[PDB]
Amino acid sequence: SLGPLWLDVAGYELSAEDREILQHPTVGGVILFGRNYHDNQQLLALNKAIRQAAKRPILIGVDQEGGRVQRFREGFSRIPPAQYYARAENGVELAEQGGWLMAAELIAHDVDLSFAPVLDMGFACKAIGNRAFGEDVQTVLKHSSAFLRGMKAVGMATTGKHFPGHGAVIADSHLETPYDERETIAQDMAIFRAQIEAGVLDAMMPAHVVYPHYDAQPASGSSYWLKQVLREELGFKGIVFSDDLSMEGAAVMGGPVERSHQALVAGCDMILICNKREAAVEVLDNLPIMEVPQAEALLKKQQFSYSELKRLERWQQASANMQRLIEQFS
Repeated sequence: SLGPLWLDVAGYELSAEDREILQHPTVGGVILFGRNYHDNQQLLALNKAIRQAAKRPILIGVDQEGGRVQRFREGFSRIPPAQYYARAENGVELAEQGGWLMAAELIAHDVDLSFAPVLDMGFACKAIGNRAFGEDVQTVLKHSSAFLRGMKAVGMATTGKHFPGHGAVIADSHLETPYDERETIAQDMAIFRAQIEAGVLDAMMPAHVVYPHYDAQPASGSSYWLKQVLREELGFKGIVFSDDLSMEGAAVMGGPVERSHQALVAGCDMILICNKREAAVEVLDNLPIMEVPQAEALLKKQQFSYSELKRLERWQQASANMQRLIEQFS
């Protein structure tokens, strides 16, 4: 946890190469993907090996939102798209069950966190779509707050995304980066403001999106968005993640070291390099050695097995209810 860099590994088992890189002090976390997941026991063994190799505490994360974004499916409870909760008569009750269930099952497999929830507003952006909890401020706040309560209940740190709002993003040929040209994104940012003020977000992941009325840089590499707005105007005190620095579609920001430097200078606490071991190594070989002690707040607060979890009536009911919810609106 102590170093700023999150990286990833090639497959189902840790390689000798992986074990060495995990000991580099600049490393703070491992992000897992579908390619790292075969089955429950293999996942437990992988995470055990990551923790053994690291020696010191290290973060293990995954994108596990439900619906279209659920990396670990086989042998896990299926979690619905975030959109479904508000379509039910007891959406707030069910959203809390979804957040609790998703989180509990990750903790049972030795994962610290999921990069969730989505706080984006509306379904019109193809990349977001039914990953959003609703189409208006109240609906998003109501159901995302519930989902957050569920995650917190089992001791999982929360991550709001994609700040300052990905709900209305366009990614055609007008600009070289996905963009939102609205003169005001007040409604979208109001959601983030409300959740920051309620004190329920441990971390934030910014959008790799340009908001040209506001600033030239994608929010994820923007000193305006990540310092002036997120810290000074909104008062956020948690961890700021970068976007995946292995990609920058405009291709104007230089190599991985330059991109990493800009994310840190812009206001990111931790940086992510996915799918590109050679880029991660270049960053490791060149970045100053730094520590992110405040990131220890992201380590999970509970430990239990999947067997133990299943003895809870809470699990029995949540898992059954999530299946019924999926069947209801699919």
